[PDB]
Amino acid sequence: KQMNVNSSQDTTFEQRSQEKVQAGEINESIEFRNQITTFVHDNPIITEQLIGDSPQPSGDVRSVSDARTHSIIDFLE
Amino acid sequence: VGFASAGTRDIRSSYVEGKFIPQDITGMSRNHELDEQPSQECIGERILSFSELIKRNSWRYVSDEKSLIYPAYAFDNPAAMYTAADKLPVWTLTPRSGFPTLLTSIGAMYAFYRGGIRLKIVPGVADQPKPLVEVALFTMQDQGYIIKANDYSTDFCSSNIYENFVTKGIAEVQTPYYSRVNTSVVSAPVLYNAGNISPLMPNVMYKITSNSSNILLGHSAADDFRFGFLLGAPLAISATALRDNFTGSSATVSLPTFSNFYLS
Amino acid sequence: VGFASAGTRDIRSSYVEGKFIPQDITGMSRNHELDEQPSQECIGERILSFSELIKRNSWRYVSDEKSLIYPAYAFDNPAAMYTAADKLPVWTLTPRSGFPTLLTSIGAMYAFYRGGIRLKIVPGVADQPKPLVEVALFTMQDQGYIIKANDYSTDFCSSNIYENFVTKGIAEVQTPYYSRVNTSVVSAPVLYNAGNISPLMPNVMYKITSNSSNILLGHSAADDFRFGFLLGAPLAISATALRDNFTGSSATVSLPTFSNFYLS
Amino acid sequence: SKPLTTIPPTIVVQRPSQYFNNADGVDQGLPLSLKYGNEVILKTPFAGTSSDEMALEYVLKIPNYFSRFKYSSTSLPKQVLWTSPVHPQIIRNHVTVVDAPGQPTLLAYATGFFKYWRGGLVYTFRFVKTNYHSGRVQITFHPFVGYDDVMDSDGKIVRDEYVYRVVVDLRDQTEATLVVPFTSLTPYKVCADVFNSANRPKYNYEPRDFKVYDNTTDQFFTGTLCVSALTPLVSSSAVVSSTIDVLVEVKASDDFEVAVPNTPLWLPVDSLTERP
Amino acid sequence: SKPLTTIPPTIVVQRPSQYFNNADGVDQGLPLSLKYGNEVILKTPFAGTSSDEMALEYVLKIPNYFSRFKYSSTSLPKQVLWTSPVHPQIIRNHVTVVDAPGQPTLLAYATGFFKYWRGGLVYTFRFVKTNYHSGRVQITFHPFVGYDDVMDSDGKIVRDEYVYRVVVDLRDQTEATLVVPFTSLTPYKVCADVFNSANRPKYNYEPRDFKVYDNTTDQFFTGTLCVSALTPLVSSSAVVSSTIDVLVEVKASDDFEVAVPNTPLWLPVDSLTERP
Amino acid sequence: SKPLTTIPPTIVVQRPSQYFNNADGVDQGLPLSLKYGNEVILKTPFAGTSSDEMALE
Amino acid sequence: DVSNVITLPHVQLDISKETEVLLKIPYVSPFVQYDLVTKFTPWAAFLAHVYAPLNTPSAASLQVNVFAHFEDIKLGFPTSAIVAQ
Repeated sequence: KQMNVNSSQDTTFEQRSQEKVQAGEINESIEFRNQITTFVHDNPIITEQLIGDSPQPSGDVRSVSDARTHSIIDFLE
Repeated sequence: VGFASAGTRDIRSSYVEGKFIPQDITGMSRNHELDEQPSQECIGERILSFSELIKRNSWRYVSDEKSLIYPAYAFDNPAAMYTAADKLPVWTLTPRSGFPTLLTSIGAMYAFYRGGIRLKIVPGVADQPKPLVEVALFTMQDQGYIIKANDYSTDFCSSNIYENFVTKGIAEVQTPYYSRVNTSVVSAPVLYNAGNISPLMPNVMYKITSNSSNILLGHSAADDFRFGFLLGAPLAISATALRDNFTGSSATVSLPTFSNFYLS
Repeated sequence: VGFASAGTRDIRSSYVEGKFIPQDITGMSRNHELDEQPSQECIGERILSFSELIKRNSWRYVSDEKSLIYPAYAFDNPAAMYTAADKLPVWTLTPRSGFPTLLTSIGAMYAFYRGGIRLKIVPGVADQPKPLVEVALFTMQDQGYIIKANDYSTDFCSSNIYENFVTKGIAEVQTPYYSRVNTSVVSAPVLYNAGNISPLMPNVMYKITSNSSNILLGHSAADDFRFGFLLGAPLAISATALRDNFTGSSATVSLPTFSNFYLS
Repeated sequence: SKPLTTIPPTIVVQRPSQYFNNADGVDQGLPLSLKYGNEVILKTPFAGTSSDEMALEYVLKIPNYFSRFKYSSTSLPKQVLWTSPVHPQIIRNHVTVVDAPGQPTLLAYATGFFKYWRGGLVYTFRFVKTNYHSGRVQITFHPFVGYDDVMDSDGKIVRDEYVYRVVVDLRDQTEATLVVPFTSLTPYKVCADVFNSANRPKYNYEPRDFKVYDNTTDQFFTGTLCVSALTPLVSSSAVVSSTIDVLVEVKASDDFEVAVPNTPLWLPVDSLTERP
Repeated sequence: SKPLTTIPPTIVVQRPSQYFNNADGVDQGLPLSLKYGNEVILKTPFAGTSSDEMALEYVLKIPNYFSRFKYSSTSLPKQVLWTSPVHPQIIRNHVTVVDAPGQPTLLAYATGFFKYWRGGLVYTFRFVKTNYHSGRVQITFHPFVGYDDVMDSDGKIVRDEYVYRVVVDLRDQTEATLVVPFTSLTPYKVCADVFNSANRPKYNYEPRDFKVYDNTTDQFFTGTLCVSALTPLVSSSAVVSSTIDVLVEVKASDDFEVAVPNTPLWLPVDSLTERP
Repeated sequence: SKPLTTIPPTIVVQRPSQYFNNADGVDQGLPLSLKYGNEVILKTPFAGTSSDEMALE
Repeated sequence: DVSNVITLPHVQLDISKETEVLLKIPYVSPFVQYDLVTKFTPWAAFLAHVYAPLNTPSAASLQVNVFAHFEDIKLGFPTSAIVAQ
């Protein structure tokens, strides 16, 4: 997942690995996190992009970006 | 691979990238596998990219000015009107920068471009006493990016090329990208205030001068030109249908072609 | 390196020679470090010296004489007048040797030069029966280093070149430095008595003859030409402002450009 | 020294514009840049991709939605639900104007720059249904026959034992994709232009109708692709609609090829309105 | 012997002046010297230097005095003392005539031969004071803002916590130099020409005013450089002047670059007088 | 740099159609194909034979 | 015509099969970054069109929800300019 997913987990067979659950349900589903939000999907999903997708090259922004970086901590300092 | 599925499987990028491979109805992929014999025996060439087609020149505009300012990187196409009402011409075309060419017709499928272009000029008259044609890079910031008769008499020290309509017959020019950005916008909007400084197109135009009362301008992509971000079919009409005259009015639409230009 | 100092530190030569290196306001020199991507992606070339620009030709003067004596190495620019008074043309230019070119405009920033120059000639009329143009080295000691119609009928055995306005269309000449000194003076003063023997410029002029009633002369630096001792900005006016007509009188200033010349 | 030349003569060919119409060769134009050899690099990636978006292999493989049909509890066994001639000049309707020629799809526009075509075409059928609709449909390819001839007078498909066929069971399944291979007596077909429905000197151009495969139509297409019902689409009317929509998309296969680029079939315009 | 030629034909291109507008290529002119290949050597040193005085790296790095301002016991905390748009078309006033366009500095004249520019600009502030004047001033760079927007209605600087800033303590110190890096959404900016203050067909050209950074001005500059007082400049009036002059010079940084040489912005003249 | 040319002149022969009547030589025609060098292969066999049906023999 | 939407970079949602669908688009524009000060020009637009109508036995409606986030983020330069409304 090139969806800059912080974590991803196909949970389709999760119910089959609970000790006190017998013959657990096989349920197509997937859970993934993006920063502070976790999406818990209860069916298949499709993840699409441009054909031959390539993020904007870093060199393109030198005309405006600062060589120094700025985070929240940097601003407070 | 399987003809059917429960849920979407034929995804736009997966097919083009070769990750999704549909099965032939006959079950034998050999039936849709490339065969090179046909092109080698019947055609004599094999075109693989529109990159090849846009390098072919086509006619864009006819000027009746001896000295003209022309919007080099403007790729717009004509406005069209249709009617089936009695005695009215069926189709009418109203150009802004010119009529469609391979460059602008292929370009209409994309959002962006980058790189240089080429210009070709056919003279209405090859005047022996004053046979030269000058094509100059025009950069005045004040000029709108539109076609206009030359009224400037102070554009000294410009980049100029000279061609001779009598000793050669057709003027040939190559224009560098000369852009303030690395990605230009196909048929970007041109405005009243605008002038010649918008970042959406190279800030460069042509100033064409000769002693021929009329000239026919054409263009094509230079060797470093490219279109990018495919959008789809552009709004279009059947070229052959432009001969329609079923309303009783004779067809009056006429594209800029050498035969239309050279003979009256 | 330190933003401030007690006493002068940013010294003219030290900075240009790289001995004084000012600090970027951001503290990261990378922010003003050369990036080659822009020129490679957007422009297609990268100009590094005015030496390159002066090798490009530009128009200098229009002659209405069929045979003319012309001051080859005279790099002076026109005298200008300005007024905002009602009904008077806002700007007026009065040339001596010609109007500004890349050669004379770049040259006006320097005190000296050395090396040869090139001449280009566009004919007002390419006369089929008498199509030749002769450009001859002119050395009479008596001639003032100024523009003058040719009245000489005794300048035998000169160095001559011939170009054909009908088979080619533009005359092209290269002039050697041929100087009595190794350092010439840009726009050296020419006097009444003077003649053609001053050491401040090559003692050589052009004698141009053709059967065209008018010709357009242009020039550029030859490959061994150089300007030296930078002085600064020369006295100058806005070229675009020459179109000014706010006084109610229509602008009458006109620089020698191909379009101005070829059409009336 | 100034010796007499000893170089022998060369025969020359005077030319106003060599390679004017070619994709290749060496252009002789005069450059407007200060550096004669000015040239910008080939940027990769560009416009978001590392792919070559100008290649026919890219452009012709983009999906073209071009048609739709219905399937319901009312459809009868062997009833033809939809047909389409197999070729690339697949068109759509202009919305603001009622001209006969219409608007080309990407596939028709792009292939329209060439007079000849050959190769396989990929078709995708998207059945918009629920898991509670149930029915079987068959997708058949009929080379060398127009659409009036795949059906009898009752709209029922005929001679289906003779053709390549895919029997699609629809319960949980919702999509079917297949490649229809090129089937032709000539290595290349013609990309169909509009035809004159009037008599010269009158001109009234309209799109060609492939109801029959004969010598007046066979130079443009290879035959007909057809979808017919094997059973009605059944379902409980208490909970689901009895009729569904089926969408169809077409695109080029790996061997698709176009040739003889010349006068394009389609002309791009910035706007299209009714003339008052 | 006199055999028939066997050399094949060559296609030719007729040309009046190949490379006329190029810095390079091979000139075809006829030389006036007796020796066809006449050429003078490249003299080094020449005119007193071994440096290349024609290189942009030399010409654009020469200092350009272009502005001055005051700082006094009267200046208030946060008061903007001076501002300048960051770009190279820095002009001066013609002394003998009152035209609006004015006289270019070396930097404006030289870059005026090109339509595009990019790169860092170096600014040097020379505070003409004694060691008995004392005050703190701050030099700030405000990309994407014109001069009316760096100040509030009281002439006080606003939002200075957000910008690169140099706090200069002035006691013994007299000079400050810094590089303002190129900050732009487009790799190149346009070298500003004068603009028409009248309505066509009337023309009255004047220099552009960068009071605001918006779509009518942002293609020419990157923003505003500003000097504001943090404290008044204090000193004993018994011995020193209470107000001082501050001089400003500008020149190109190492990465400065110009492109697209064409019609120059400035035209050199041998004299400029009022027309009677 | 932009040096003066040092290539010596070449005498030329103006010709409307070189090799017009010859079976050989090099044709100077302008091709109508998109690829300048368009050419179809020599098909063998052709029309039912591997023989050269154009040969006088 | 939805046919001109299908030729664009896109993803399709079948409400009976997929629960959600995602489309990632890289930054592409003549400007190397989006101008927060003058707002001159949004680099893209995401659109959702009906491909096949909501089909139910009686009139009905559904909410189509959108979640979005940025990635491959590149920041500009420190300035006092206001992020325009």
